[PDB]
Amino acid sequence: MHIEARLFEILTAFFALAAVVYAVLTAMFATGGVEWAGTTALVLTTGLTLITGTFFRFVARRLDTRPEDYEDAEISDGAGELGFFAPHSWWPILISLSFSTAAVGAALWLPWLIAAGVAFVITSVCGLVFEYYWGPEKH
Amino acid sequence: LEARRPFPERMGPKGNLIYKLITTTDHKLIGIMYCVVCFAFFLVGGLMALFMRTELAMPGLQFLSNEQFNQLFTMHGTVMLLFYATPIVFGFANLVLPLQIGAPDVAFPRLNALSFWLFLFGALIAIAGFITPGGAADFGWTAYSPLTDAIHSPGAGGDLWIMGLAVGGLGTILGGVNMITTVVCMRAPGMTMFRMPIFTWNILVTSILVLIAFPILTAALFGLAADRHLGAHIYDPANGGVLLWQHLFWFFGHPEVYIIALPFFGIVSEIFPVFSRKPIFGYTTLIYATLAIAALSVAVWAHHMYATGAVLLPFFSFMTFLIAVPTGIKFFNWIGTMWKGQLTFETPMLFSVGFLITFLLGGLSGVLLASPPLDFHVTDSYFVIAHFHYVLFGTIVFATYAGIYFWFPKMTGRLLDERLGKLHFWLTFIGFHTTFLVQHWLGDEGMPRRYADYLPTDGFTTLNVISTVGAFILGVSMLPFVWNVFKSWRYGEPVTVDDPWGYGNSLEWATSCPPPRHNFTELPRIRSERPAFELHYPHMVERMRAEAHVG
Amino acid sequence: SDALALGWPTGITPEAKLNRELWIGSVIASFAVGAIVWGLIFWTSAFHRKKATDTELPRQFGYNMPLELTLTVIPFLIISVLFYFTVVVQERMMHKDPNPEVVIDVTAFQWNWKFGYQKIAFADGSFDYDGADPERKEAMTRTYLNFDKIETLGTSSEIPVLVLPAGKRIEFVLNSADVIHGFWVPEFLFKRDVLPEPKANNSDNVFQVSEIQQTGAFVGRCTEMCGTFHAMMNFEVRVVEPNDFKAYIDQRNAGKTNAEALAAINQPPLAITTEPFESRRGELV
Amino acid sequence: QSALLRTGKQLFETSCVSCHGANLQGVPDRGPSLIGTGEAAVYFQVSTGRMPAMRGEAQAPSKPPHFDESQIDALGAYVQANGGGPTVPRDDHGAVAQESLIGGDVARGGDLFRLNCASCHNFTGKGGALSSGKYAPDLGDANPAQIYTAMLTGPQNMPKFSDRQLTPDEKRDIVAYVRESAETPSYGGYGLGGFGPAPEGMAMWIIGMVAAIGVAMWIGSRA
Amino acid sequence: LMGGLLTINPIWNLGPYKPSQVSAGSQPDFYMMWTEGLARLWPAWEFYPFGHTIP
Amino acid sequence: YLLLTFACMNDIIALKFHISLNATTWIGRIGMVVLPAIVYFVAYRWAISLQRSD
Amino acid sequence: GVDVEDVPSAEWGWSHMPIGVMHIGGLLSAAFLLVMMRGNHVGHVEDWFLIGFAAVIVALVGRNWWLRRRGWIR
Ligand code: HEA
Ligand code: HEA
Ligand SMILES: CCCCCCCCCCCCCCCC(=O)O[C@H](COC(=O)CCCCCCC[C@@H](C)CCCCCCCCC)COP(=O)(O)O[C@H]1[C@H](O)[C@H](O)[C@@H](O)[C@@H](O)[C@@H]1O
Ligand SMILES: CC(C)=CCC/C(C)=C/CC/C(C)=C/CC/C(C)=C/CC/C(C)=C/CC/C(C)=C/CC/C(C)=C/CC1=C(C)C(=O)c2ccccc2C1=O
Ligand code: HEC
Ligand code: HEC
Ligand SMILES: [Ca+2]
Ligand SMILES: [Cu+2]
Ligand SMILES: [Cu+2]
Ligand SMILES: [Cu+2]
Ligand SMILES: [Cu+2]
Repeated sequence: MHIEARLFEILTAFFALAAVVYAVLTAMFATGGVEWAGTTALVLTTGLTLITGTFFRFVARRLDTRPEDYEDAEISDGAGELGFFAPHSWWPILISLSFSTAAVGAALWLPWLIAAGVAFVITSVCGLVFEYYWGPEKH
Repeated sequence: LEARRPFPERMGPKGNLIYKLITTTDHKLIGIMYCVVCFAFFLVGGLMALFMRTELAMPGLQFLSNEQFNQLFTMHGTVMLLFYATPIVFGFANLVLPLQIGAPDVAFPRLNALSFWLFLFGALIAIAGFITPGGAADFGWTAYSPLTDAIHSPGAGGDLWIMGLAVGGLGTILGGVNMITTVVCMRAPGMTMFRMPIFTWNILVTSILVLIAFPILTAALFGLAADRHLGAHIYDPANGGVLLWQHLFWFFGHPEVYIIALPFFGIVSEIFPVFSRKPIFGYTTLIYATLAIAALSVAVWAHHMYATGAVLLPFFSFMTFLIAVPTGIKFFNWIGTMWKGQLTFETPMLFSVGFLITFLLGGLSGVLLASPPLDFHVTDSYFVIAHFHYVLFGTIVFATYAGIYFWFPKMTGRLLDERLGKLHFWLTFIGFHTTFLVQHWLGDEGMPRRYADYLPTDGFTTLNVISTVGAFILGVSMLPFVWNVFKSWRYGEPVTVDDPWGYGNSLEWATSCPPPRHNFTELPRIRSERPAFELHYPHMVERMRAEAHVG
Repeated sequence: SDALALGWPTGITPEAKLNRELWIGSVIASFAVGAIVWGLIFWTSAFHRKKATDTELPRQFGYNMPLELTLTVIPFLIISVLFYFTVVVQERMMHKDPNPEVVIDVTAFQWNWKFGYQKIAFADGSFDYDGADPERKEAMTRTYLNFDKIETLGTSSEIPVLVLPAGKRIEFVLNSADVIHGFWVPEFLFKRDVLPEPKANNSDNVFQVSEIQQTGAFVGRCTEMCGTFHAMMNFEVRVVEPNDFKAYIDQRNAGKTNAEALAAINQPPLAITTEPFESRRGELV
Repeated sequence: QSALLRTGKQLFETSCVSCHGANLQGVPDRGPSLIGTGEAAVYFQVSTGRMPAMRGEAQAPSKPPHFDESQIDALGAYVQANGGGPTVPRDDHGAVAQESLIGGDVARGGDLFRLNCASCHNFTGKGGALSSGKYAPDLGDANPAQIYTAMLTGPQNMPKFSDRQLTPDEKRDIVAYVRESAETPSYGGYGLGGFGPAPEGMAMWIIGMVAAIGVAMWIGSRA
Repeated sequence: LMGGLLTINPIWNLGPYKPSQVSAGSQPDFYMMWTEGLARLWPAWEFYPFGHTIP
Repeated sequence: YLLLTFACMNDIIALKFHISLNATTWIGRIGMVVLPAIVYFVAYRWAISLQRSD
Repeated sequence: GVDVEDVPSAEWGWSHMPIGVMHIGGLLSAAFLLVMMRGNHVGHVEDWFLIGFAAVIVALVGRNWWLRRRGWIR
């Protein structure tokens, strides 16, 4: 994945230039000096793109070329088993409902409702993560 | 000879859909549900806008109070921007991105459904502020710092608004993660990154923009909730709290508008070649323009802040002009695409041209707004209202309708009616221009935005009447589209071929209408950006490789 | 000349004159660009359609590299011209010459205004008044708020009339009691945000007008959402000749209201460009 | 002190004139008249945070305060001079009485609270809903002075208990009862909000029966 | 565990029953609430046949 | 049953989840007719859909 | 009576409800909503809500009955 890491490297470079230029341009010429608000966001945007691109580059340096990344390749190159994809699940809607219960508790500041919503969130995330690993009931 | 049915099955039997709705992990069904729920929220927000315009028709306060009108513009802006536009972006992504790259599914199929349900329930939580006796939030969708305090606006509608926005933002971030991973590492064997369509590029970069923007909004909203429920002093004016909130919110908010702008650029870039019978002009140029727009969208926010007197004007002015340039590159590429084609103006093409005109005038108004001296006069007026309505309506309405008329045959197997499409388009176009072309003049004369009431000596009466007439024309224009969709889901003309538009591209026109589960019973050899076109017209391949370069 | 401004009122200050010139030029340029692009769109839509006599698909061209380079260069020079004019006008508009003739301490509190007349120092050595009132300021330790002797409070049943001289360099210092408000006088062709704590948030709460060419009545409105009565916060500026202004200030030095002194100086006592808003919530109340 | 009245007038003119008319004469369809309400009324309505209000709806809700102690006292003195009415009780040191308002009879305070106060709040001042969007708030966050000025100058849909209807000693006893109810622990375990059988049924259904059904599912088989 | 760690019916806070006084949160145990709920929602329909009342 | 049970508790619901008590009463009055029908429709369709899944 | 193409396990349990019962129940419920308009209340927003819900219920009942009349629902 050379092109993916290249995109994130380009974004990281531009964001680093933007952050440094903003810090220098507001350290002088701004009322309070360094704005301390846009500068932080731009620096950590550089951090975000840097993390993603650097990880992708570690992935791509030790990766042999995939069919997707190799022009003039055949469809038969991609034969075999792709990975695992969940056919169905009703756990996402319960996770969303639990998060909504917790959010309603925090909006109206009802601590009992926040606690119940977090308990429901933990239970539903347990259900989602455990869904395809529960073995047969042993009796 | 073969045996067929005199008419395909209109609807499934009892119990065909509800369990799928509850438990689906199919990106196609998730996209369908996104589109339906987003259009319903659009109807609600438009009803709010109709109430606003009806109040603003005459110089008195005929039926709304000040508080109700404030709640109306606040919740209407919120619903239109966050509960319709970004989710419809993800709905289009779910519909066609896995198809466009030759993939059977999204990367994390349960996370997709989680994102959809987080959307639905967060939107409902934020809207539920109307059920409260005090009413919903009434501090604008921007929610500036001291007015959103516990003292100013003490009701629970603001809190419900904040937390529903947080839940919807979590859903949006998860959707962006899913889309980027799917684009990165699930493409077809022939689909190199420089062979994916423009829509896939735009969705990828839009998801990156989501990942940058939405977490900052979540942090700011958590800070504001701590402020309101704990007396935190995070946004106290004695600190830099006012301008701190403005900085954080706009660092979110301008990336948000480009989040809701780029994918519809991609949609029209898909639609133009199909009805022009020629390739997309400047494919790599369009990719570079998208990348430049996304990069510049993160470091332009404080041009929404020229009036505070607390920001560096030259930096953001220059950055705003510089971000305006690549969008002009995009329009010239689209013109080149339409240039010297065989244009047949079927409904998606008609909405694409409506997009071109509308967003053109919106961009002109925007570069007018970029200049701080001019924004000094026109900020917080209806010139701003007309500007962003023109851009938001060119992008998220005209291009959304073009995408719906385009991919409805692919998602349903039935064709929407062309006569109803033309009627609805012309109604929408005339109504939009009628209701928004005079708010420029309104704002320039001195009518500020977010006013619930004016006076007959102000001079704001005739233009407000014209705008209310246009708003009711726009409300009326939704009847043909709803009727068309409702009738043509079941009794629409069947599609029994791939590519009901003939000259399609992007690999979703190389599979049935609708596509089967797992999206593909075969994949053609991908050698160019438009594999389906060279799959259906092989004799053109040589020509596409000989005539591609004008110079 | 009169229709290209798209509603822009003719300014009453030189800064507003220059801003209106820039706006009209910018509208000209934007309409030119829009004309070009709309012409391309309608040229491609009117002609270039499908016809009955074509059976071969068009030339499949998707790259015109020199045209792309040219059409990328041109917007950069256009925005460069706009940026140059923008910076020149903006520096012309935020100047703050250090010797204003009159200083007004604009205070915006929730749904009314307060004009103070902090300092008046005519250039010609013909009038001088130090309204700075530190006693009440320290008695109100909201220390960022500025108090003056000759105040002008607006009420829910009275629109404050800011009386200014004509041709004298005026200064406005903007402060807010609780929330953000908007100082807009549409005739000034300029507005600013009245922030609670301007110095803590690093804001320019002070802005200056070189002179006001016209003696007249001008409406002003709040242009930042501030709560329920955000549309109910109008004020008026009455620019009178300097002699009538000095007479008004003398009538204010003796204990008298704003309307009393305005009538004493042969002016209408109330606001004439804007009547007060009925405090009634509506019509079906 | 007259400077107290002057600073109170300045505070009122930049924070209360809108909705109240610069002379405590009510602004129509925006707010009531403030003549005769009293410094006790001003103290309650400002220290509780309710004033200034930001909009008109079914009820003015409690907020964080907008004025410090001395600013509240100056506003109260201004309204009292321009008005004429009840005043906040003060102790020997001349400050608003806080600990010298708590009585020694909590059974009398409890009976008085149940006859007069618990109708609209809970048995322990947990709050109760009213007709159309209005409600009786929680008494947990209220110092003795705030309770005193509440029951002495009826804020909003709260009946006014005059100094004859509830003599200051009975008011002290009611204040003592409210404070003890707010500060007392629960003996039987975590008090489920003190609202009675509704949270108890919720706890039964979500903690007791959920546990029972989970245990049955563990013990038993499926299908 | 519930009888230890959760308070149910703390009757010292409610006080003895006097017919002249009442609290805001007057509710029965959950299994009876529907009864009271059915009393809350039914819309005050009464009949007065021939000098009598059917409440 | 659940609607009647929560209608019994509409005062506490309106005090905590800020709603007009009259609004809660009218929601209950409309609901004790509308909600049973919606629930019947949804449950019938859901059961048939479970059969189709099997 | 019903077949197993619409309800797969129609042989295993009670799986058909006569259409007349649901039509009559919908009309009766709309009538009840209408009746609740006359009462001891002074507000009238609830009157609009009652009328709207009765209107949507009657519209659904009439649509279903009409479609079953023309054979669009068999
Ligand atoms: C997604 C972008 C988007 C869209 C599509 C719209 C849609 C419309 N908007 Fe809005 N608007 C904003 C973005 C958008 N708006 C934003 C960001 C704000 C700022 C909010 C704030 O200040 O905080 C705003 C606020 C705003 C203002 C500023 C008001 C003020 O400040 O005083 C105005 C002015 O007229 C307006 C009008 C309209 C009109 C007439 C439409 C029309 O295009 C809508 C047409 C659709 C309809 C009219 C629906 C028809 C209704 C029916 C058919 C009824 C049936 C419905 C049901 C049965 C449920 N809206
Ligand atoms: C779809 C979302 C969207 C998009 C794409 C844009 C695009 C642009 N916007 Fe804006 N904007 C909003 C959504 C959007 N905006 C919203 C929602 C608000 C109000 C928020 C609120 O307050 O609630 C807003 C308000 C807003 C402000 C804040 C000012 C104020 O609040 O008063 C500014 C300031 O610069 C601005 C300018 C621009 C510019 C220069 C572009 C450029 O990207 C446009 C570039 C396009 C063109 C210029 C036309 C095509 C170009 C050519 C044909 C080439 C030739 C052109 C030249 C040579 C110049 N708009
Ligand atoms: C099973 C776990 C329970 C613990 C068991 C262990 C118990 C052992 C000893 C008990 C210790 C508690 C001491 C007794 C003291 C005590 O009771 O602890 C309360 C503390 O606070 C709170 O309640 C917030 C607590 C947050 C966690 C609560 C957990 C709730 C669980 C049970 C949720 C179940 C419900 C499910 C919801 C369903 C979801 C939707 C389906 C009182 O706070 P207080 O400081 O007095 O202020 C009051 C103010 O409520 C008031 O607003 C005001 O301030 C004052 O008037 C006062 O009343
Ligand atoms: C009848 C009606 C209209 C109710 C509306 C109330 C309501 C849900 C307001 C929230 C706004 C809305 C409608 C949001 C809709 C969006 C969505 C999907 C939200 C999902 C999250 C939801 C529904 C949260 C509410 C859950 C709910 C209503 C629970 C019942 C509430 C009750 C009575 C709990 C009982 C209870 C009370 C009252 C305590 O005080 C207490 C104190 C200490 C410990 C425990 C408790 C306790 O259990
Ligand atoms: C418009 C939103 C107002 C603002 C600004 C101020 N007040 Fe007000 N007042 C207003 C309303 C709608 C009400 C009735 C609701 C209530 O909570 O009482 C009031 C009432 C008062 C009272 C109590 C009246 C009594 O009988 O004792 C007081 C003491 C009061 N208001 C004082 C007050 C002060 C000090 C303000 C500036 C901080 C202020 N009000 C502003 C409306 C509005
Ligand atoms: C009618 C119902 C009553 C009755 C009979 C009592 N209270 Fe009050 N109460 C009620 C309302 C509607 C309000 C809010 C007033 C407003 O918002 O302006 C209050 C307020 C209080 C407060 C202040 C709450 C706080 O500090 O946040 C207190 C302390 C208080 N009420 C106590 C109280 C006492 C002791 C009563 C018996 C004498 C009493 N209330 C009766 C509603 C009502
Ligand atoms: Ca009107
Ligand atoms: Cu911006
Ligand atoms: Cu602004
Ligand atoms: Cu204001
Ligand atoms: Cu304002």
